[PDB]
Amino acid sequence: KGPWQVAFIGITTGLLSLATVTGNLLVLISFKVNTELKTVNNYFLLSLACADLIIGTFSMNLYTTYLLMGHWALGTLACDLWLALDYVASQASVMNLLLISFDRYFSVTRPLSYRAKRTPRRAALMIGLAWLVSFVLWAPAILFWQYLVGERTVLAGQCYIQFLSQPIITFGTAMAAFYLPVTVMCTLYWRIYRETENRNIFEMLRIDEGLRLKIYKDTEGYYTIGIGHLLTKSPSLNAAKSELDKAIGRNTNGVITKDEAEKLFNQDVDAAVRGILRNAKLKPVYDSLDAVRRAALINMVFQMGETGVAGFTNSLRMLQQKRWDEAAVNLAKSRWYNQTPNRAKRVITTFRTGTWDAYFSLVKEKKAARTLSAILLAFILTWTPYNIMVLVSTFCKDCVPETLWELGYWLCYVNSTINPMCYALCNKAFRDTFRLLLLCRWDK
Amino acid sequence: DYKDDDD
Ligand SMILES: CC(C)CCC[C@@H](C)[C@H]1CC[C@H]2[C@@H]3CC=C4C[C@@H](OC(=O)CCC(=O)O)CC[C@]4(C)[C@H]3CC[C@]12C
Ligand SMILES: C[N+]1(C)[C@@H]2C[C@@H](OC(=O)C(O)(c3cccs3)c3cccs3)C[C@H]1[C@@H]1O[C@@H]12
Repeated sequence: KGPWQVAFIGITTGLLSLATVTGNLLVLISFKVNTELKTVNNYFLLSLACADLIIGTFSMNLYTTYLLMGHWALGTLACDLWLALDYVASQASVMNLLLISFDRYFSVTRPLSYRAKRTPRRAALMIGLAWLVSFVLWAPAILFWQYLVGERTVLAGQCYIQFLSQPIITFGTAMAAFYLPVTVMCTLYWRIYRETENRNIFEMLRIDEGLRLKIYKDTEGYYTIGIGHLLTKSPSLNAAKSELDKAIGRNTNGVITKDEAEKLFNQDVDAAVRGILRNAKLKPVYDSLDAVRRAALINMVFQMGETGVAGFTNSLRMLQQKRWDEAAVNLAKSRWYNQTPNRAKRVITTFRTGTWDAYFSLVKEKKAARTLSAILLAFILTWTPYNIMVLVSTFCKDCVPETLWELGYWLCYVNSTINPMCYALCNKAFRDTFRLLLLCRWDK
Repeated sequence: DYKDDDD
């Protein structure tokens, strides 16, 4: 390695090092000192920032130094500790990506039952166990394989992992550790892309119809449970409970769980849409509408039934003609509007605007999606060349050159610099605490 | 889980 080369690489990866340390350390201190940031969401980013911090302060610098000098000078035990720390931290980063992806998936697909158990305790337990499984997966074999085999194979002055002898070995580990997590993450991500609409429908109908896990008597008097699930119009409090037990599958005794309310809601809403597509009057307009207004009409069918909604003849035609304001005014003439005005006005605003403004704002959530997509894409592109190089090195011996190995190994470190720069700068509270910390002027 | 956060 030439002197100019050494100076350039050392300076640049130095800068990248202190940028990683500064960023992730700022996440840690901001979380510690600002209670507004002490959210379960930020538990995960704190753990990620611990991994990226470890990588930023030890890994990039020891690896860049050993690569520039050409030999390892800190000894065998320091070598083993460095590789153990690097692989444990990196596998931890992957594991936290998986944990975030699953957390988001369950938050969208089980918006009621999962959100009820997203407690700081459970978050801390699963973060800690992600780190535990990373450590168990990498540290024992990196440090003690030499004593178990009986001799240390790695040359004096050099530093690498002994048990990754064969390229097929390291490619199997690359599948378990990288490829399968990446595929699971992507399949999730897409699944959330295809489920946000159903969650918005669920939350809309929970706002309008309410949620009770104990049976109550509705407007007309009949017995209902869950999110507006009517059991039976009979007057017998146990004629209701028998149909409840038949609907869930256990002796309900009148009380259900929130995931049973989610199951009951899914059966109800699927029945609503399936019926809509069976009804000759509602199918044309439902087909003509976008997703949000489709949700408004699903709302009306949930409240009044298909015959009752089909009774809105002229307003439904105005909906088919995209005459939103005239349809709003016309639906305001209805007894429906005069009997449940607060819900009817929300539904009407949904028809008029085609947005969720009458029910909820999704700005912060959409930006959180942008942040997560940025993080995972940075991960994929900075980590993919190395694992592709493993994949190739299994089929062919020594195709990929040593320079390429060095660069692809070094590139996996960069997403540790990128991760805090995603949520931190464009997310408020983080930005403001970063500012007041870098100013040394934080007094609560 | 953001969704409910204020702007
Ligand atoms: C292999 C070795 C060298 C690395 C293992 C380090 C772990 C022991 C660390 C890394 C990330 C840490 C976690 C990152 C974030 C949190 C959230 C944190 O929640 C709060 O602080 C909010 C409540 C409060 O402020 O009191 C509690 C600790 C915990 C679980 C940490 C516990 C310790 C963990 C698992
Ligand atoms: C630059 N690294 C520090 C080292 C090489 C790269 O590693 C990879 O991407 C691999 O798929 C593997 C390399 C060799 C076998 S499996 C992972 C290892 C641990 C989790 S995923 C990325 C990170 C990780 O700490 C290793």
